[PDB]
Amino acid sequence: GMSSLYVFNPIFGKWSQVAPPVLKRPILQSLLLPVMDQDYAKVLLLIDDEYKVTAFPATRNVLRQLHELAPSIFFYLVDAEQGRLCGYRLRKDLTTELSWELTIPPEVQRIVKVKGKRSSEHVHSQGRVMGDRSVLYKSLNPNLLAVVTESTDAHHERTFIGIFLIDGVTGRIIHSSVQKKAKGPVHIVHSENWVVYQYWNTKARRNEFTVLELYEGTEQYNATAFSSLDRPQLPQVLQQSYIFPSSIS
Amino acid sequence: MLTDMMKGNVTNVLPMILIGGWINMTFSGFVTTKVPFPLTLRFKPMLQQGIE
Amino acid sequence: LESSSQKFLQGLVYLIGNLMGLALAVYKCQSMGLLPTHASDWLAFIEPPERMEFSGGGLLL
Amino acid sequence: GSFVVHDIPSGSYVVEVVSPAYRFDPVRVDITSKGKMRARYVNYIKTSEVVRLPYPLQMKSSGPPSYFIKRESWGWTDFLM
Amino acid sequence: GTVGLLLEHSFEIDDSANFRKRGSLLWNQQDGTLSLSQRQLSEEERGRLRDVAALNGLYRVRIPRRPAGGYVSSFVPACSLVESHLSDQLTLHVDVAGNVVGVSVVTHPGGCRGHEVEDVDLELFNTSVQLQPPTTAPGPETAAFIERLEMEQA
Ligand SMILES: *[C@@H]1O[C@H](CO)[C@@H](O[C@@H]2O[C@H](CO)[C@@H](O)[C@H](O)[C@H]2NC(C)=O)[C@H](O)[C@H]1NC(C)=O
Ligand SMILES: *[C@@H]1O[C@H](CO)[C@@H](O)[C@H](O)[C@H]1NC(C)=O
Repeated sequence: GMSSLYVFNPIFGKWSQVAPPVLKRPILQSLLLPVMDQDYAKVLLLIDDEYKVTAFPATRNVLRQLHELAPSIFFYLVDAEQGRLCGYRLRKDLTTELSWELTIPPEVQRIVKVKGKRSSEHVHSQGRVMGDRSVLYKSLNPNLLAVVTESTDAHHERTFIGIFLIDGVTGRIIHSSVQKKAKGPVHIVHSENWVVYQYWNTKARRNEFTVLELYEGTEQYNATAFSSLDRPQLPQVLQQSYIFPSSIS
Repeated sequence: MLTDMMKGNVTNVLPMILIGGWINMTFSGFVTTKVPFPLTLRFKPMLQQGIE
Repeated sequence: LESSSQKFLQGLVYLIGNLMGLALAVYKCQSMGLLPTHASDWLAFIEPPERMEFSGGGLLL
Repeated sequence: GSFVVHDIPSGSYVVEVVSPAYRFDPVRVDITSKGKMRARYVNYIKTSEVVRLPYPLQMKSSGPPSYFIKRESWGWTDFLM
Repeated sequence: GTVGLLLEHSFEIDDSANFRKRGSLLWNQQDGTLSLSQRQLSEEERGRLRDVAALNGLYRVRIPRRPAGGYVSSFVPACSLVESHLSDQLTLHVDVAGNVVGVSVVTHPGGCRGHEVEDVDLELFNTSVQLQPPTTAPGPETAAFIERLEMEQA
């Protein structure tokens, strides 16, 4: 359970002389904060087993910056064994608190994928032209998980695959779709707005796709900025299931 | 005389349009320059011919 | 057409005729849509919103 | 050139001879618990259909696939219209 | 038939967890309806919420996982709770097997615009309670495609 950090020059491959900290406690999750140190090293945060947070390089400037920006940092830990999701805040004094918590019962559903959208992507067109000389706004939530769980019932006729669009900050489940009579393995891609998860259909014995597109109203709610705490309008979901005539890897 | 005058009148614009068509075929698929003012979206099909 | 002072008024009539064409131009716009009046033509002007709440993590390590 | 696959339980399975040199058409095979088993053409749409194909799968190839796309190479006759 | 679920709230100056009983949820599994029976806020709770609102704190809700086997919880900006005239909606998400999955609380309208709120406003719990069962996703449409292609062929 003990985790270690190895710092190296990615060009030459040699370990950097900066001794990485010794992660004494087992860790659960890690974050690559976009904040950078003076030497343009992106701050990295680790959450240990005692739910404490260890920064790196964790200098005074780094400590100050992330202590001053603490309440805007949220972790989410997905315990697949218990079917639990937890979301923790970041206190000023480098401590975490139980912000939100959900439990998907492992007795009927086991979490199999927690695919979130890539952090290093951009969206060019915030909205899309719907014709009519009108625009339909995409539901660009940057803190949107796409937790996909399988049915613990392995029967070919009663199996199902659930997909929950749980938020990453407030813990709100935007969508809780459950496709019946389907079985894994499921290969899901999460992008700017849409998600696409391939699966097996036991009833008809055929690999099937299912594209979920998230759209807002004809007019954007909060423009200037997006906050997961300021989205009282549940985004509309567009779904479509396609047939894939082959397997997938 | 009518054919000659019609051809002379035609040769003032038609060569230009034919050169434009030939260029469009020859240089299809590029992005040459960015116009420094925000043109309307409705002008897209003709400004960006050959771009997907 | 400046035979008398009415030319000035005549000029206005000429302008009115031009105005008529301008009116048709508006109709032409309504018939072509080649005018940046709708929100769609403003789509390219929308900068992406900044993220306000940061959330990371995932499956238990 | 023949092939044999062992350890197959009852059900429906799509058999495909994967080969980068020459493609092969997939064929569905329905084997029952009792032992009788049959072959047919796969169809993910309207799966209820049956187009029988002999069981000793004679999956003759259809030549090398077409991974590549030829150059356009438009001529002046294309420029004409 | 009907199951009662506890529902606690918490809001403090230090934004810690001090969940206290607020309302009972009567989830009738047969007809799939949920009804809450909460007590109105008191002066100290209103006062406590005022400093929490003043300090831009959070308002956290918590219910037991089962009708003490666990809890599912969420939070909402209490200042956004108070700037919305205590108008919010809590959605109860369950699974296909009829097990509690999560609780989501959101105000109406969301966010904040610095609107000062008097105490008298906070003597009512404008709370819209909904239950969200997992929505079955639609499968691929084949009948339309086969019939349409049949018409095309003929
Ligand atoms: C609780 O507050 C919400 C938000 O103010 C109320 O919802 C409004 O209802 C009116 C009609 O009564 C609509 O015109 C508004 O658009 C609604 N606002 C929304 C949805 O944000 C709601 O009626 C209040 N009461 C209850 C019991 O839910
Ligand atoms: C978005 O919400 C904030 C409050 O969270 C508000 O101040 C702002 O005016 C809203 N709209 C935009 C476009 O930022």
